[PDB]
Amino acid sequence: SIINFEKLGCGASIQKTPQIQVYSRHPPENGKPNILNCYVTQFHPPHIEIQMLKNGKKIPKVEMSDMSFSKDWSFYILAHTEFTPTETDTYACRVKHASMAEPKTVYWDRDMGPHSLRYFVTAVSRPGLGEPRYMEVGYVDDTEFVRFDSDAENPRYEPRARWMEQEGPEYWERETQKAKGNEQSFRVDLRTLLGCYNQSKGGSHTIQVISGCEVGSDGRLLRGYQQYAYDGCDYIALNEDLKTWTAADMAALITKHKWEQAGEAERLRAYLEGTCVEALRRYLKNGNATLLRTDSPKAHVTHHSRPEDKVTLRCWALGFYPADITLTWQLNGEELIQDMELVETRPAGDGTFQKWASVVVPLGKEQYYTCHVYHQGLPEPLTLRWEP
Repeated sequence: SIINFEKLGCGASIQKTPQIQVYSRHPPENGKPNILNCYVTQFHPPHIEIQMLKNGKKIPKVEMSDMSFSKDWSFYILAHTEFTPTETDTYACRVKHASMAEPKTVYWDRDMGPHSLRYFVTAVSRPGLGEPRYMEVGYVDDTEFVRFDSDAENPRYEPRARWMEQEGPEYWERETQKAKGNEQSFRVDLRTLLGCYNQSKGGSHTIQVISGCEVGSDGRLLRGYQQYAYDGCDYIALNEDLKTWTAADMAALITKHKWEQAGEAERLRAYLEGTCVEALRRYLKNGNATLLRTDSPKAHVTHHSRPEDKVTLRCWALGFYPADITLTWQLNGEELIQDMELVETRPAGDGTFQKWASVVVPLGKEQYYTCHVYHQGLPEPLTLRWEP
């Protein structure tokens, strides 16, 4: 259960460039259906235009995941489309974003315990296009389990996990009405932050919040979060003592003063130690059948013939959950950490993740190199080599 926010009340009177990966869900085999993914990350502002292209032409039915953001405030989103790869068809992803002067086109290259309850809140103004878009997204660990999205005629909280369907109507009604009240606070804060930052009246701006708690197996609060950002930059945050505020900016000092006088840190500490812990306990219980499950990576090495007497070995980890993983290459028992190439871990689109790490090695020396895969789901680390 998310907190009821208090207005920031800053008083009366920033671009990040997207990173893009294009890759298939399953290893491509010509003639057999697959999914092509376009994973776009690390961008701010959240407005973005993603097209997928086949032989230079816009692909019609392209699915878009809901947009999320990470702890560094940057947004991410997965686009995908059904496709059957052929030997000669070219695919690409084209991304248009205010950080870039021209659209970016990225071509598909066949060589491709404690628990936490956190709410990720986004409010984005859209002047001349409608009311601000407001979203509340709840996660137990990294599992999204509830979502409120204002961009609907009769918006309301919806379960994003089957185990939340147990909750009765009184729960959904309470959460929905609280979200609609929260939406109003952020609408007002968006208006007043314009003046506090001496900004023009016609641009889109964003408020982001991370709010929640991390709780140990003994049921004691390990960490509480109440962090705000404006236009992708830190604004104010509750300190680990749950008593004082860090204001990252001159504008936020006005909020800090008001919240001190109003005792907002004590209201937060009570929510965190009370409602937040109790809700997490409740959600962990109903989600017990699925929330603790892990999927171990399946790994294999591919071989790619490079210029002259060098080859690339690529160590793949597929189908794993959660996303945290480590891949290393070894020669003679030493880790080649500085000569590897890696990709950022990326969703397959079915709930599991992919990653690979490659090293360039002398032709004929491939058997001297070992890839190592470290994941919490494995009994012990995987060790593998290239096999013709």
